[PDB]
Amino acid sequence: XTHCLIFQRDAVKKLQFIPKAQYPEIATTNLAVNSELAKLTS
Amino acid sequence: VENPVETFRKLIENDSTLYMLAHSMFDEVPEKAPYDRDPTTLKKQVRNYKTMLYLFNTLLTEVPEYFLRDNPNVPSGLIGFPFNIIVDWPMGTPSGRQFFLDTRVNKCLKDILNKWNEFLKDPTAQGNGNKGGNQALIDAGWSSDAAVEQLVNKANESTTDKKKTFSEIFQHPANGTQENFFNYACWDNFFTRRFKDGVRPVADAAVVNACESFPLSFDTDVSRRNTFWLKGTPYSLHDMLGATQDERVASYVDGFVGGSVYQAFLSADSYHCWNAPVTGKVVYRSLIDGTYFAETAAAGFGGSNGPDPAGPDVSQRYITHIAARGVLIVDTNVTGGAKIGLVGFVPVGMSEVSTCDWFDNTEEGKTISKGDVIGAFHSGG
Ligand SMILES: *NCCCCNC(=N)N
Repeated sequence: XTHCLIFQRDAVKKLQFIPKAQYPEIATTNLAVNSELAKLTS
Repeated sequence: VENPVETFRKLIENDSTLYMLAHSMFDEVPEKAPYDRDPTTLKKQVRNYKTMLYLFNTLLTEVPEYFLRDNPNVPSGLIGFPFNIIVDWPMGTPSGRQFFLDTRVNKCLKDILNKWNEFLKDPTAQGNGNKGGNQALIDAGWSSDAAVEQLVNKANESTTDKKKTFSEIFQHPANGTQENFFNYACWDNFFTRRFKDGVRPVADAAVVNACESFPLSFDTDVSRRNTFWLKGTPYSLHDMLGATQDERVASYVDGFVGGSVYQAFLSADSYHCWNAPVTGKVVYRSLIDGTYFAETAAAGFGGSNGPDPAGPDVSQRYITHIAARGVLIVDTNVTGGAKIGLVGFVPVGMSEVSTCDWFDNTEEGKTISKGDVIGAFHSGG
């Protein structure tokens, strides 16, 4: 296996995580490594 | 150079309290079905520590068995985990929990599982010919249609660009076919296999997924230190990042107060390497010794979500604070970086997949690029 990614408070304000990651109960499969996890919004 | 299983035997027998726990953690497993059998249901449950040591010694020269070939319908959560299968129910007892929290026990377990890792990366399978490591995988069922399809299907489930065959997905040695199990020379090379070029393209986004993994938790506004033992397991940065034992990481703990923690699970049939989630300069890297088979009370017998048939699956947030793990902290406020401050990556072992292997490109002072392979889990301690 398991792992964590950790982000700073001011960075999280600037980022948009994909729903499958921010709301894990909705996920039904693996996320692909190297695929998008969060994008900058500002 | 003593047999690490023999060192473990002596630890148990030469300490009165561990001797007591090593009996009680088995006595506390109910005799009644389903617990007369291990969680796979394929074998009788082990009921004493001497049979346990005997089996552990035997496993030092075995690769995990793909038992789903001849038994496709039994519980499959412990595929790849022969040690985990033996101690799963003991893990769930009060005495078992105390036993697997003991630091001397976990040093002995580390040495046992690292000795196992030596065999799993040995292409001779401890002296059985130059193709021994490969043949052991075929003998263990890993080239069966069932295993290969499970690996192919698991890799395809995360992408729309699906491939028909294993060789279109994962790198393996030359002239690899299913019949020769892709000419993988040992378990370790199959376990840490890489994706073929372009099968996992690096997205444009500022953060990409570090692991081929199943989302588990996303917590916001986390604390410096928290009561990670209470129901729900609030994350405790101070404990998770090892500020307990390394004052050097304390400033990063403080810098993550109020930040967010995202956690995801890597299945046995998933890609097990680590890729860089961001571009930046490594400012801190550590390895942290800890537990292997420690799970929550809630995951044990009589627990509100126990006994876990595949501990520590339902204790994943808990073990981030005590299991064998590693820490990587990347500074993205650098040229070519996304300018989102410090990003932490905490791979956390589970059971006998607890070897945290940082690649040399992650040394402190170096710059990693988003999507680079930076390490891997291995079977081992
Ligand atoms: N993260 C590696 C897979 C761990 C599977 N669960 C378990 N061994 N209980």
